[PDB]
Amino acid sequence: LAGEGISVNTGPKGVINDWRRFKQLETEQREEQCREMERLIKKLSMFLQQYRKQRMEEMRQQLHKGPQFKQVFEISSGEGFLDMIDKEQKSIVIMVHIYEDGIPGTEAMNGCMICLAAEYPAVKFCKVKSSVIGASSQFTRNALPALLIYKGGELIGNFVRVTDQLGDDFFAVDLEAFLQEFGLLPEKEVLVLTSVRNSATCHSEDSDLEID
Amino acid sequence: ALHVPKAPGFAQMLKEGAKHFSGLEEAVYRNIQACKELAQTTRTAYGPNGMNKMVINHLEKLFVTNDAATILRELEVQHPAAKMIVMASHMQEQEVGDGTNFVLVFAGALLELAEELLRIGLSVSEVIEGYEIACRKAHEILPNLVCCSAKNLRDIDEVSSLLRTSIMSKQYGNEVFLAKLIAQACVSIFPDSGHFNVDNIRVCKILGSGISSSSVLHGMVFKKETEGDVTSVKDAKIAVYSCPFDGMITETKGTVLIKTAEELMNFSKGEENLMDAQVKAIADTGANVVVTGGKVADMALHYANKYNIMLVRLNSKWDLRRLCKTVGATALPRLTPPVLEEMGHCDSVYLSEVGDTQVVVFKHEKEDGAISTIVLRGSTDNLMDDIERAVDDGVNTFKVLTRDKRLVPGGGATEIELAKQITSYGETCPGLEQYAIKKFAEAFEAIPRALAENSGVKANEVISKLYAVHQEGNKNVGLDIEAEVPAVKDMLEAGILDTYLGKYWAIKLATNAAVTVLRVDQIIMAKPAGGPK
Amino acid sequence: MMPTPVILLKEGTDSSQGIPQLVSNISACQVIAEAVRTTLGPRGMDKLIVDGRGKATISNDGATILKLLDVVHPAAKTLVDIAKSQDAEVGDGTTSVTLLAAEFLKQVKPYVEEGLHPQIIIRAFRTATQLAVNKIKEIAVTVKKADKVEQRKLLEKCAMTALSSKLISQQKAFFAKMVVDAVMMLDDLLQLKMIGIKKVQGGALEDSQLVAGVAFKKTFSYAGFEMQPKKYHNPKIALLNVELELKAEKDNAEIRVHTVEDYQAIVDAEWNILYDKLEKIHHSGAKVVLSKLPIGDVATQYFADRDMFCAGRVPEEDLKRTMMACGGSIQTSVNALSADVLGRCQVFEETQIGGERYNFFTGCPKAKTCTFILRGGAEQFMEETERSLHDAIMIVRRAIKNDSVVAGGGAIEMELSKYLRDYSRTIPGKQQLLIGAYAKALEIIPRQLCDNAGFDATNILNKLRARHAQGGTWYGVDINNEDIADNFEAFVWEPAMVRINALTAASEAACLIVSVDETIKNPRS
Amino acid sequence: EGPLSVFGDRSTGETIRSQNVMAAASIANIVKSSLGPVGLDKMLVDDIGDVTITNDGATILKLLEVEHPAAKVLCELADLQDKEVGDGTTSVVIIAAELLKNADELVKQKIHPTSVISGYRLACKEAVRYINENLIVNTDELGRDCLINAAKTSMSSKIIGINGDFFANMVVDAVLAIKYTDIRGQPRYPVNSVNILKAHGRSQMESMLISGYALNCVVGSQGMPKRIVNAKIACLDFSLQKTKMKLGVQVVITDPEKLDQIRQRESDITKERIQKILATGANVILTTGGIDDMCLKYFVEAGAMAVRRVLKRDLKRIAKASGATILSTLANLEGEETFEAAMLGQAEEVVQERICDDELILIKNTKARTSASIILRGANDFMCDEMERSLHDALCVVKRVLESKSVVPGGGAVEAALSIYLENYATSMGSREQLAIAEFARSLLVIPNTLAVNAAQDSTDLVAKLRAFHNEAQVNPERKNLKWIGLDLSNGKPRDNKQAGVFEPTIVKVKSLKFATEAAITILRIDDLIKLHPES
Ligand SMILES: Nc1ncnc2c1ncn2[C@@H]1O[C@H](COP(=O)(O)OP(=O)(O)O)[C@@H](O)[C@H]1O
Ligand SMILES: Nc1ncnc2c1ncn2[C@@H]1O[C@H](COP(=O)(O)OP(=O)(O)O)[C@@H](O)[C@H]1O
Ligand SMILES: Nc1ncnc2c1ncn2[C@@H]1O[C@H](COP(=O)(O)OP(=O)(O)O)[C@@H](O)[C@H]1O
Ligand SMILES: [Mg+2]
Ligand SMILES: [Mg+2]
Ligand SMILES: [Mg+2]
Repeated sequence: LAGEGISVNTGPKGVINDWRRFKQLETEQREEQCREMERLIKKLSMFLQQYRKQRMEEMRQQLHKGPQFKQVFEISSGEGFLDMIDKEQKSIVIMVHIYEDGIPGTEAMNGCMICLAAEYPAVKFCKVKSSVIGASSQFTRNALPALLIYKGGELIGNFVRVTDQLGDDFFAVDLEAFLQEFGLLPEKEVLVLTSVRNSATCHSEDSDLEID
Repeated sequence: ALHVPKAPGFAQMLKEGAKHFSGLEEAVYRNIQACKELAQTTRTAYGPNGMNKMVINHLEKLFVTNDAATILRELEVQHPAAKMIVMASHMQEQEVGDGTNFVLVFAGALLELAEELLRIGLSVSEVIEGYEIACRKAHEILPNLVCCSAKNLRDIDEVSSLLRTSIMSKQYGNEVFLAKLIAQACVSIFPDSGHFNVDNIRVCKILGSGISSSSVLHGMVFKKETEGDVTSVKDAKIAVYSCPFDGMITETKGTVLIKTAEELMNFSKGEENLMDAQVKAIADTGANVVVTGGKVADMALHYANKYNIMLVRLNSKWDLRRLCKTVGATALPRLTPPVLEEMGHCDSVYLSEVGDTQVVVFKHEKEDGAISTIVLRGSTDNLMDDIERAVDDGVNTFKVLTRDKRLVPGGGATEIELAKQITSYGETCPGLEQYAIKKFAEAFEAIPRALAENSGVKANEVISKLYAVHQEGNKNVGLDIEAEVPAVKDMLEAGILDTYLGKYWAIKLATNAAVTVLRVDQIIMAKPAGGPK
Repeated sequence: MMPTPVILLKEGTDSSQGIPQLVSNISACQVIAEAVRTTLGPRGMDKLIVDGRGKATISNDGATILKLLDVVHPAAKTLVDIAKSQDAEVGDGTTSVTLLAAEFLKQVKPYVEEGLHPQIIIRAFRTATQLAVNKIKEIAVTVKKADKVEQRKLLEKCAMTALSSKLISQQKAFFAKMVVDAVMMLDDLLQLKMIGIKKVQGGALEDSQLVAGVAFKKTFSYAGFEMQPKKYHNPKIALLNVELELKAEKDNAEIRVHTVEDYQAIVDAEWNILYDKLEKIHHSGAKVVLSKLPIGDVATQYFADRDMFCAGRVPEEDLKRTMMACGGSIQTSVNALSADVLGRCQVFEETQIGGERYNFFTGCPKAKTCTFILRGGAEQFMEETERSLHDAIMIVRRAIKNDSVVAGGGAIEMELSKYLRDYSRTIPGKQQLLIGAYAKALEIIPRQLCDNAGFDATNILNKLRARHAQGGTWYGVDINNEDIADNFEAFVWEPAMVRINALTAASEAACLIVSVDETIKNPRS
Repeated sequence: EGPLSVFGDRSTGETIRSQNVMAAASIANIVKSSLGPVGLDKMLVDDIGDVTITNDGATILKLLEVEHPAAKVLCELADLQDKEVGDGTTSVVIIAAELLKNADELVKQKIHPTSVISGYRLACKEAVRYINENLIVNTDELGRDCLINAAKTSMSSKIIGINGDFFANMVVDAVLAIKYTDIRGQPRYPVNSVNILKAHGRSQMESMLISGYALNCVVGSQGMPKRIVNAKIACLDFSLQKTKMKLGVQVVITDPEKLDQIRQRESDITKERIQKILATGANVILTTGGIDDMCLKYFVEAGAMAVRRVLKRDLKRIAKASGATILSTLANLEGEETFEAAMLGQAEEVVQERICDDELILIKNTKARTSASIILRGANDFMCDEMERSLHDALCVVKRVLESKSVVPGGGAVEAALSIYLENYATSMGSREQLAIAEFARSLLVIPNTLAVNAAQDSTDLVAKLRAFHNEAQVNPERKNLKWIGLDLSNGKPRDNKQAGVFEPTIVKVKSLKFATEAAITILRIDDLIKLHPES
């Protein structure tokens, strides 16, 4: 065992294509690994006072009005999550819900997001199972109900165990008030019921022009 | 044919983690068992021969004591019926101060005998009616069992003798010395006006020299130091200020607007001159001790040191109020010099070191004052905590004596007499409630039984002796602790007396808790879910 | 134990009750006492404890070793608590309290095993401890002369006895003389903060010195500091609490000007404010300037130009010691720097001490403070030297409080054991066994000394018992001569209250441990 | 890992010595609550729901799973006492652990272990010598009552204790039945020849003592008679089955006419043997081997009981009791096959007795010898097994008393006497041995202490009073009657145990001291331990 100063010549050069072959795959994998690591472990290791307006907010929150009521976006691929959070304009807030089927504390959250989506069309409420993301065993077993919030490509919401501060009977009013306490929900805008639609496309206007 | 389905109706509509208990066996008997278990846990710490228990709470903090209320509050009891009994015990602690273990033992015995009565055929309503009748009879009988009265509370010896019994159950080895300390502390307090304030007795725990070195100080002791250079005043002239010892500032927003060079040069000089003028104005009133509830400015501290003024800073407003009460000053809100009626006075203020902790002492020469403090020594923090709990029990006993001066014989004499009289009354009563009345009478035996068991003798022989002696008519006779053989003696000569009001309230609360537990027929528990606190 | 569907306490609650629980408590106390057993007497050893971070600590001090152990046993924590209590009240004998408490528990363990009621044992302990304390008070030797030389010799002997178990025991006479000289300067309260203790690497132990004044390390000199002279033959010291820098006049100060002349005036006004403070300090006549607040580079150059000395960011305790040594005051304002508020020392000098610069204030005749400069080869060397000096200082201060002494080496304990056996021979017999066990347990310290020194403990204890029975109060273990000797003549002196507090704390701990019958451990949150 | 470089853990000095004492103390503390008349049983769940309720020290420690080598020494010490004495199993474990515990304290006091071992050896020899000179009572001067009293002490602390008035007479009469003398004319009592059969059902007071032998077997065929008025027992050690030629013999047929006759002989060989056996008048045929169906018919037609698959040890006891002879083969010295009447055992009755839905053979009133068997009736199987274990101890105790005719007072009388004597005698041997012998004297007091603590009484006062009474006996020549003073656990006061009838065989105490001392010596001899890591 001598001549340790090899100064290898072309072996790594001659296998550069095969080396990049799995280096790019590893980079792609650790992309989502680092995106998820920002959530795992760190938080897994651990009579106006009576809301007079809560009831009335509940009744006029039942203002679906338009076509149907839609549903939260369901993500079935981790790469789908990564290339939807990476894309899309960063001006508006992205909220993500983590869940596992059967566990209590999920249907109420989904209903709250469904009701809130109508209130704030700007927000991008979506849900995804913890299984597809690649969550850790502890996070899957006892940290599933969490409201992941992203804005500007970086985390803005640091919420896990939402049932701890919301219970299991929380309504959309409760979630809206709780989020507005931390100033994360975009402010509401005045809206009116269009007939159905007006615009078709935007291009060269070629408007009216009276000429001699 | 391999599984039993849930019955249609409420059983299927129940939630996931919820639990439903209904009927006698599923609910009432189980509640009785839980309460009996709680009483069993607390039983061994009853009487002078009670044993301390090392209890460690969820915060990994160690409690060693025989106070039933403290033990219960340091245990996260889960069963709702035992929770109710603990609530009754805590209510007894709040109302009187002593008798929590009596409440718990009596409730356990009553519930056990109620379970027996339900088993032999009686109904819940009959048992509850019988216990209510027997409780009314016991409250009727109790005034006739009073043996003597306090008859004086300004005396030291008599108050010490009265308070010895209360603090003999806790710290049995050395009760005379603690009785003397608490008697002196309470006699200094409790002026000619009949009102007595329990909070006026303060306890300072300084470690190192054994509890026999504890003493009583007519004043207060603060585990702090003096900001200034002066550390001793012999003719104290405390001038309490609730404001920080600094020049006041605007509340909205203040900015120093400088427009010329001369203002910039003279600003600091003018501010310092104003501070010096204020401090000298304070000092010109003869004040030599200044107590402030806020921060101390550097320039203010320097000018106070220039005029030989002692500075003491109190962080908590409660300490400031207590010092004002014990000195005779008014908490000023500004740095204005104190007027004569607001002028605080004390016999001596100095900085002293006890053990290895520096303390500031506000000492009164006279054996009088609004507030008196007990300096507790010891070789362990837990030992001093137990001495403090005993002091609290003694002070609460003194307060009860101020409220009501009647006393009944202790050591199971009162319980045996009550049991005998209630049993005699229950024979005369026809109907089915006589069984409940007799069981209520028998439930009183758990007190002498607990005392005999803890003292290390045969409970049956002691109880038989007590029944015999009370049968001749000596109603002031209880078991003798200082004996290796089951024996009894008269409690009046021995001075083993407990407050009548404590017995009255304890019996009432124990009976109410037992009856309320019995009234429950169905339990619908919800999923525990979270609940961090 | 049938399982209830709804259990009483929370899940995982641990409860051990009865005689086995108390026996376990006694065994735990024995285990704790074993960890400090060999650190007793002139032949004791040191223990090295490594924390999680890897910072090792080396100590012969029982209280320090017990604190550095992460004891979680509820019954065993009482021994650590009483060791800390003895350290606080007395400062010496922290090993003796634990040894005595564990020996009491070991002696009464067999009687507990056979079903003896613990209250009887507790009463016997109380009686024996009261009798022993009274005996110590009665037979303690005191001198009704208050002679200066005799008192100084007594203090020196007590300090030597206190120090003769640590690594500075070779220089115990030297360090005891230094400690006594340091303590006698403190005025009335004997505050520990008035005795500075500095540690510098390099140098033999004999190079350690006591300065009759104050000394502290150089504190971040600015530019132009090296042009300041470093020796003064009668300096006047201006103890200050002032920031001498060019800074904003106030945090919330805003300057609004609308003329260039006003701008120049404002700049010159700031400069004039700083120079006014500096000129007042200079005209006060002082030659050494010390400030709790920082002193800027401009002020440093100003003082260098006047052949003066400056030092900023001096620690507050160092300024207080300088005040006590020199006799001035810490002026937060330089507006009235009269002669009476200026400290005076005979010689101020900055010298090199083992690779560091230290400012020395010596020659103070009215000094009420001092400063220990400890030299050693390692950080833990100086730490242990400081701990030993602290023990000696506490002993000497308490001896100033009262000059009652008893001979060491276990002689006092042998006399106490003889007295307690004599008493126990004249009582009914239920108390007799327990008081005899107490007397036997009192023999642990001489036996431990013999074991650590490597003698045969049994023969030495037999000789001691025979001597005490036949007469002779102060006969204890003689470590050098492999035998026994009159420890009073051998100047093995310790204050009697040390043994008083040791016995009191050990008895209280033993009674508290015995009085416990049940242990409940709630699950951690 | 260090310079020694051995693949395993290591303990040295006071560390290992304390571990051995801790291990020994743990075993003793298990059984300390099962000593004396106020002791209690234990449930031993066997990880599969099997339950064993017992008070015997050997049974408890045999079932327990132990890991420490020092604990295994005491566990095997209990088994040795059971085999060689039969009683005192709990005492020897308690004493040995107490001997080791007190010896360790001296070692911690820098007393050399050799001196402690030398002291223990001296004390044990003198304790035995003192017992044989001053504490033994000859059973000749007492009579038959001593055997009952010695037995009654054995049932005390057992589940049959309270009924010991009825059980002692049942035990004693059984041992006297199996007695016979051997060469040199020394009577011996082959205890465990008294077959003990367990069968739940009626109360314990209906347990039966059979004046004969009982078999856990039934008749082969339901067509046989189930009672013989005058049994002529024939015991065989071979099987009455179809005759199959041995492995070295082969049957090859070339003439087909010869096949039929050969098949006839495969059954006629056995029939001729059975006809010979029945021709002598045999009524009961007991065999260790099997019996085919056709052979069962021959006994059925003759009206004779035939029991098969009899245990080998049971057959020997029946043959010895009934006078029969075990015949492994029907071959005389003339090369023929014959069965003589001289090889027939005789009994006055053989009954297919039914006991709680199960049936068993009762061979009543065997001739030419006396035999005894015991049928224990209980509430369930759990209590029946414990009755057998308790009864076995009683039979052993009576055996020792009958063989060695000396007894000693019980209830801590011997232990208290030895503690007084040894500690006084310890003041004449050097200086190091004095402490070791005195510790041996004090360590013996654990037995009277353990009896008192079990009854929840003041053990300190009772032992002090017990020692005080014995002290007067050893110093006052005319007050020697106090040697018999022991403990009375019912009333918690000293009592003259010789008058009270609380006795033990002398061999129980003497063998306990020798075994406990050597076991304690073995552990005390160790001061280092190397525990090699397993290869797995
Ligand atoms: N010296 C004594 N002799 C006999 N009984 C006593 C003595 N001192 C107190 N007691 C009894 O002990 C009881 C007090 O028990 P304690 O531990 O204080 O429970 P609680 O705090 O619930 O009152 C009283 O009922 C009193 O009769
Ligand atoms: N020179 C000496 N000769 C004999 N005994 C001594 C000597 N110096 C100290 N001792 C004894 O050693 C005992 C323990 O003191 P030490 O170990 O120095 O402090 P600590 O008790 O705090 O560990 C004291 O009781 C004292 O009597
Ligand atoms: N009736 C009795 N009175 C007093 N002591 C007895 C009585 N019966 C037995 N003992 C004592 O109790 C001790 C314990 O015996 P035991 O534990 O039953 O035997 P083993 O040790 O074989 O289990 C014996 O040494 C015996 O002397
Ligand atoms: Mg009370
Ligand atoms: Mg020391
Ligand atoms: Mg036995």
